[PDB]
Amino acid sequence: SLALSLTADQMVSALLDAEPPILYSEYDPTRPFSEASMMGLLTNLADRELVHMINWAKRVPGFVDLTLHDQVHLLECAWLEILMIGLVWRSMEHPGKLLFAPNLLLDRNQGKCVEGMVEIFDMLLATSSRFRMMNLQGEEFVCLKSIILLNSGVYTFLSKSLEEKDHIHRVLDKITDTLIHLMAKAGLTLQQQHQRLAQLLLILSHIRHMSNKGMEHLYSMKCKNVVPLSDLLLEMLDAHRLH
Amino acid sequence: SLALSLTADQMVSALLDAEPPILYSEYDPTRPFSEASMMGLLTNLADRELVHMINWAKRVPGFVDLTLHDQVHLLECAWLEILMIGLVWRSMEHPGKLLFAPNLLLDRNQGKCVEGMVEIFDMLLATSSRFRMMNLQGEEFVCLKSIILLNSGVYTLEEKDHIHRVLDKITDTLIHLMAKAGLTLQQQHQRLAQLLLILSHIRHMSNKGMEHLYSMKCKNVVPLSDLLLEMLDAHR
Amino acid sequence: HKILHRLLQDS
Amino acid sequence: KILHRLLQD
Ligand SMILES: C[C@]12CC[C@@H]3c4ccc(O)cc4CC[C@H]3[C@@H]1[C@@H](O)[C@@H](O)[C@@H]2O
Ligand SMILES: C[C@]12CC[C@@H]3c4ccc(O)cc4CC[C@H]3[C@@H]1[C@@H](O)[C@@H](O)[C@@H]2O
Ligand SMILES: [Cl-]
Repeated sequence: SLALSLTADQMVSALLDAEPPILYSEYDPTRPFSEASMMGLLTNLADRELVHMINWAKRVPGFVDLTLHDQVHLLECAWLEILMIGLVWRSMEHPGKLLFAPNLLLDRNQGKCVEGMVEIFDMLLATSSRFRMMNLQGEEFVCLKSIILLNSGVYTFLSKSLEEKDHIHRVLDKITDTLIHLMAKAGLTLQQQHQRLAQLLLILSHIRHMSNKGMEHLYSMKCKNVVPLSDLLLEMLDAHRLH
Repeated sequence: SLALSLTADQMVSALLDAEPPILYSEYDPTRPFSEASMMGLLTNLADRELVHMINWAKRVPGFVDLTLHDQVHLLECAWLEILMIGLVWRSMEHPGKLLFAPNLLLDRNQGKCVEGMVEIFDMLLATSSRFRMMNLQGEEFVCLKSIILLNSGVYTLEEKDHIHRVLDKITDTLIHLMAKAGLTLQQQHQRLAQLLLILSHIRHMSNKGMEHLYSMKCKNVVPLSDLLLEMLDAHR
Repeated sequence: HKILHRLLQDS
Repeated sequence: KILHRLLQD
């Protein structure tokens, strides 16, 4: 397994170099927003990002080591968390706003135009503010985003008893080693290293929460025929089960 | 800020001392299960447990420092996560079963009795198996449960900073336990990460369970206590 | 007058 | 399944 033999510094380089591009929305400023048109812009954007996410996942060390069935499951579990952590990262330098794309920077009042969205917008804004106060570094961000990919679906590998996916866990341990290496090299004390590692990982629980609320919100928009979803988005949504 | 003064060992003794009692189901072993009947037992149980959880929360160091308002908020956010991590812990020693109560130990098949529940049972069993795999210790368990209480609504201030100070102390305590157990530094950081990543999965299960409980409430399969309806309503 | 409010004040 | 296809390409 290549991944396992990477050094910290090599782990960081692969992840940094695998980063996807920042895409643009189809925002058209000649027109006012509706619930329907806002949902349209956001899902059109998500849909295009997914194609880049799949390519990025393939470049996360150890990911290509799994069966297609396993890769499919992980991305199905993590895709919205991953779009969200990316969004909150892009938004860090824009206190009060969410940078969905460079041409689509929205404040919570604009989020109100979609029924049930503002509550999630508020959680996203708060997460961005938390990253800003913690002074999250890009090297640390890429590590968390990979941990999300490898972790979120891991305890749903049911055979229905949990399969031992030591490979994934071995990779997750390497990313832990890398986060710690980055913090040490950043000058943090031993106690500060474990404290920060904890603060960063606890945020992932909040990102999971936001993902579950956004998935429910997206399912609601579909069941109200607010926006046509791409077949990919329909399949990713369907992976989660909502009623 | 007395919680800030506590030593690692004193934090562990405090949390161990604060552990709630293990409650019994009303279940009668001779009588067979229904869907309204299964939900009745589970929810009757949860509701009695809730009253003890509140006493426990009050003994989690730093919790009583917060406004009554913030205390209400943390418990409304965390309560189902806390019941689930307790459940998972009780079941660690019963592979393939969930020890809801000593007289109510359910196999995954017994979860098919309630519409939509088997999927959550599967996740709970997988967590139990993961704890078993890691050989999770009681001392580690009580630290994790307190982390759930204080973390699960901290993003939903002098208050904020206090909570994060306390969370850092519980982190110091976990690491203390692992170093006392003989783990290398590298192994300590790895185990800490493994444990906190599991909270992500417990958050996920709570979310799903909350939408499942709401679906039962509507279908009128089971009458819920006022307190439960209130704890359920805060999630909407 | 949430029940949870009363419970926290009373224990 | 679309994802399955995209993972091969
Ligand atoms: C799913 C979603 C539309 C797409 C949004 C998106 C698009 C692109 C992106 O990069 C990140 C995000 C993160 C948030 C995503 C929204 C959720 O908050 C739901 O409320 C809403 O239905
Ligand atoms: C909320 C719940 C009934 C009560 C259950 C319970 C009872 C007691 C307990 O200690 C822990 C748990 C954790 C699981 C709880 C169920 C969720 O999985 C939902 O599917 C279902 O509606
Ligand atoms: Cl009792």
